[PDB]
Amino acid sequence: DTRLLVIAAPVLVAASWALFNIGRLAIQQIQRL
Amino acid sequence: ALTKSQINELSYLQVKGTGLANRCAEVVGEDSIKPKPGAKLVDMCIEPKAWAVEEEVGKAGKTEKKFVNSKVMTRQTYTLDAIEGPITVDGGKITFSEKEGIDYAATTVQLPGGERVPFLFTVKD
Amino acid sequence: MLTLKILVYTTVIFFVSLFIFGFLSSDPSRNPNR
Amino acid sequence: EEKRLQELKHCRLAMIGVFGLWAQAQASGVGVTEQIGAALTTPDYYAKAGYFLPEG
Amino acid sequence: KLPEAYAFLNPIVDVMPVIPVLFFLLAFVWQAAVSFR
Amino acid sequence: VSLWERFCAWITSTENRLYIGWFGCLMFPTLLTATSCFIIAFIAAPPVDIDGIREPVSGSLLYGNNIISGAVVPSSNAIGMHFYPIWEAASVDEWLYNGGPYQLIVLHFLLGVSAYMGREWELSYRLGMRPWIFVAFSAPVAAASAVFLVYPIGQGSFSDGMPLGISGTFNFMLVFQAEHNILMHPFHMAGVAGVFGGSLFSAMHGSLVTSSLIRETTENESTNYGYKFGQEEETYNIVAAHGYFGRLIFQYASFNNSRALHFFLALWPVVGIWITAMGISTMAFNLNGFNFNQSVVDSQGRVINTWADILNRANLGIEVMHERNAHNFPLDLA
Amino acid sequence: SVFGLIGDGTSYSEGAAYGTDQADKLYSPYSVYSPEGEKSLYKPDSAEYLARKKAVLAETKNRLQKIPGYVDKKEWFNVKDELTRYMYETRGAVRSLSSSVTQKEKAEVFFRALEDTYGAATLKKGDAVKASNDKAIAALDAFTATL
Amino acid sequence: MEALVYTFLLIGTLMVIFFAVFFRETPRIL
Amino acid sequence: MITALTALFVLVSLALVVTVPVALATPGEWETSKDQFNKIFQLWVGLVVAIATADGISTAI
Amino acid sequence: NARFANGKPQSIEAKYIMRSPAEWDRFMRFMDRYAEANGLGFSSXXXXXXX
Ligand code: CLA
Ligand SMILES: CC(=O)O[C@H]1CC(C)(C)C(=C=C/C(C)=C/C=C/C(C)=C/C=C/C=C(C)/C=C/C=C(\C)C(=O)C[C@@]23O[C@]2(C)C[C@@H](O)CC3(C)C)[C@](C)(O)C1
Ligand SMILES: CC1=C(C#C/C(C)=C/C=C/C(C)=C/C=C/C=C(C)/C=C/C=C(C)\C=C\[C@@]23O[C@]2(C)C[C@@H](O)CC3(C)C)C(C)(C)C[C@H](O)C1
Ligand code: OEX
Ligand SMILES: [Fe+2]
Repeated sequence: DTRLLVIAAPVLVAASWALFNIGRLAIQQIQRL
Repeated sequence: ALTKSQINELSYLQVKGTGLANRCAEVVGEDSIKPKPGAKLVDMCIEPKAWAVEEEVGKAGKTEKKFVNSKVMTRQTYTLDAIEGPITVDGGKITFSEKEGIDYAATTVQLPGGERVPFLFTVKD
Repeated sequence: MLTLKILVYTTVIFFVSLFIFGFLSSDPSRNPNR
Repeated sequence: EEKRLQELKHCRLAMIGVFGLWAQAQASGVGVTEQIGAALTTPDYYAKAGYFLPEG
Repeated sequence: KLPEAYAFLNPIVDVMPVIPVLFFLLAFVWQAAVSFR
Repeated sequence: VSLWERFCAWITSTENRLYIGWFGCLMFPTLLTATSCFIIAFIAAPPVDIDGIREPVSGSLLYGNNIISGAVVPSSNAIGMHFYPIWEAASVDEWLYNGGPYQLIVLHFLLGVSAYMGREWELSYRLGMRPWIFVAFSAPVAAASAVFLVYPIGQGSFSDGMPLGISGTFNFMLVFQAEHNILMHPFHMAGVAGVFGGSLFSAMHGSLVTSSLIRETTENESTNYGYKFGQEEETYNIVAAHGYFGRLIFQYASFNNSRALHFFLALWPVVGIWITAMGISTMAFNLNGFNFNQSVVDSQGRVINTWADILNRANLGIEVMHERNAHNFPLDLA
Repeated sequence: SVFGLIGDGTSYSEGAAYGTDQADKLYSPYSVYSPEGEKSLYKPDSAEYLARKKAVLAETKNRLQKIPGYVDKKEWFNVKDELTRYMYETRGAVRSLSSSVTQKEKAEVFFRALEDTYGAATLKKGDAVKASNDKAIAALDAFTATL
Repeated sequence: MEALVYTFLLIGTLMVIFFAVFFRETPRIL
Repeated sequence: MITALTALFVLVSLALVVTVPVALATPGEWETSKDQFNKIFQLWVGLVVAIATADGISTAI
Repeated sequence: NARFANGKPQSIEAKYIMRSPAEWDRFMRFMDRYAEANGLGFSSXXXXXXX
């Protein structure tokens, strides 16, 4: 099993998920974006 | 154009652009050498300092052949360098017998009248 | 061909010095507002 | 009052100057014109050979 | 190759150049969140 | 009022017939020495070796050329990048042999056209109009300086610049197809989408305005006389052109704003030609377009050919022919 | 009637997949971003390449003897050329042949004395070239004996 | 003898441009 | 031990990259929670120091 | 010359008495408007609107 490619894609996911939720979190928070 | 001694005292970068690199070195003094069977000539610099091309000329009433002093269109690519050949004496007289070196310089020399005359300035064989 | 080298260099630093002292000549004031 | 101020400002400036000149005359055994007039020269081992192009 | 301790984190290192592009993408996300005032 | 007061007021005078301005102190004597050498070199210049192989190429009209086959050649390969003015020849016989008047015209085209940029600005500052027209003229300056300077800079010699003639530019395009493959370069694909779409939208915006024109003229008079110069009423109907063109494609696309529209006319050619001018000039530094040769391979291993392979079979045809004796060595690095 | 070779990256791979360690099959490359194994087999570096390295130092001393012959016949380019032309191999020899810290120090003294020759050759000072050469060759003949 | 015809037409266009800039019909506001 | 310390170091920094600008862009939640982020910022650099010693010792062992 | 690597490139004193006098003589005209007039800072966004 290529555990690299099985690690490289979630770390794409976990990076793209992370900063985007700072969008989503501060909108459910509603505060001065 | 000075002697070969203080041309060799210059680094490459400070000759580079001066136009020194066509200039044959100069000799000071009058002496004899008396070559030996086994010697040769090694750094045969040959620079033409004037060109002349045969033509038909106009003058007082009659047309004939002579040579015009003419000018070079190639910038500085006209001299020969580092030609060597084994020197020999057979009948008391010295022979050169060229073998190697830069033995051609592809110049082109423009006539008065617009005509370009390309030639090879050779020492070959 | 040094005389051409002078004359071309007369006229280059001529027109360039005009340009230099044009925008030093209060070119922001050359203005249809004031 | 300008002159006494201009005298004093050069008094404070020249003292550092003499300390400069006294230190450069120790750091090199030559004078000023053999230093400043040496750093404007294209030193001989860097300077190009000359102008050997013919007019023909 | 990373040093032998840090060789476990090779795919996490493999994403780390891309991230400065992805800030510039939030700058258009954050306008769409604010609905392009 | 000094002598310099009666001068700067005259240079920046808007009442002149042709504006001089302070860039015109550069622009006029630099462009007048580039036109004048061009008229003389296109008519009377003696032939020049581009390749430095001592085979001169006849560019002028007086030596048996057409208007299309005639050109002003680039400099000699032997010169290279070297600044080769008149005074660094030993004679004007020799200056004109080696391709001297290319550098005289090119270096004065590109100073004068750069100074034609500032003058488009300087007057737009003098007339109080919004100052960004010269930024649209930046796209031809980008394009010309990439072709006459940067592609000579990247390839090492001014002989690689585009020659100044109609058949000469075609030689420049073909050789730059072979070594470089510009057709498979997306920075070239973007600006041909700026020239197709540029002349697309010029035909569109011209046909939507001239369709929706308001009735002033008669049948027996040109319709251009329905617009007097300096009106206050719009000479056409925006609502009928927009109502036409919205039914032509979409309601929500094909938008309302006649002011945001002319920005889109200003963007799309100029942004396109910025990209090709960076397309030519990255490939000045030999970063070529897409090489898809022998990419499609079957199970056995044999190369299956694509349309890219006959494309790069053209480039082999132009590669083995361009400057065919200047090459002594197998690869074309220079 | 196909089932073409799907080869996701985790699936089967013949010729076209780049699975970065799959088709290598326990040969275990250096990193996953490179095809070759690391350095374990088929080149013992301690084998006889040291003929060539000691031969560099043998012909190093001979060219360094050529230097004061070309300062008298004042040929400054030849001092700068013969100090690069064959001498290019000497740094790749001496650094690869120095093992302990004592040899590295006698390397360091040799290289500074070698660089002060080329600096003095650039400055065109004949007595400083000959002096730094004596500092150089004696630093070579020290370093050769420390083996 | 066609280089006459070439330079007559090239200078021919250069003349027409000179009259087109400096002897143009001016537009008036009126 | 280095790999475990940098694994904790990445997971702390995930919470920092998320929760800090959410608490900065909130006009209330900084002055109240500043002593919760001070504890984690001081812990974060104090983990950089404790991981630089680890490479420092365990290279020149 | 021609890659002699000159400063503002130049191979004679004769062009030094061309650089300096053609800068200066189109400089002294500039001085004849702007001599004997100093100071007067303005603190605006590019006014400098004095005459
Ligand atoms: C369908 C075919 C097609 C199309 C539409 C294009 C389209 C284009 N190609 Mg092209 N190309 C093609 C096929 C095609 N290509 C093929 C098959 C090849 C291989 C043979 C190439 C090879 C090729 C090359 C080598 C280059 C292009 C370039 C270009 C661009 C043109 C840039 C231009 O002239 O304007 C830009 C405008 C100018 C350069 C003019 C500047 C004007 C100056 C500023 C003022 C001039 C004033 C004048 C002197 C006097 C005024 C007159 C006055 C007196 C009245 C454009 C995107 C060029 C490019 O990318 O742009 C640099 C380029 O270099 N192509
Ligand atoms: C009746 C009677 O008494 O008559 C009098 C009355 C009265 C009023 C006294 C008068 C007077 C006074 C006179 C004549 C006064 C003269 C004053 C004078 C001569 C004052 C020089 C200062 C020089 C300085 C400060 C230089 C600093 C220089 C410094 C700090 C440097 O940097 C120097 C140098 O080394 C550096 C360190 C590095 C070097 O690499 C190169 C340099 C060059 C840069 C009169 C009217 O004239 C005559
Ligand atoms: C020229 C000449 C010759 C000569 C000569 C002569 C006579 C030369 C004389 C030179 C002379 C008379 C040089 C004085 C210097 C005073 C200095 C440098 C500094 C004060 C310096 C400082 C830094 C001030 C410091 C303090 O700020 C600090 C640090 C603390 C503050 O709280 C208080 C103050 C402000 C005080 C020779 C020798 C014959 C050789 C040649 O042939 C011809
Ligand atoms: O000149 Mn025009 O073509 Ca661009 O590659 Mn190199 O150089 Mn030449 O050869 Mn190939
Ligand atoms: Fe319009």
